[PDB]
Amino acid sequence: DDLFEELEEQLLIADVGVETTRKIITNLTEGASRKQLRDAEALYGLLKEEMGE
Repeated sequence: DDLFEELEEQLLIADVGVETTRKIITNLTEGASRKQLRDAEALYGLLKEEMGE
């Protein structure tokens, strides 16, 4: 079946493309959050120091 074969190759292509997109965007989203956490922790440390006076 040339038709079933072509379908399957197309669906393989989509699957790779979609999983790649998910993986990259997930990593980048996590990356972003970890930067936010780091910045917040730096600001907290600085504020706490400052308040010690």
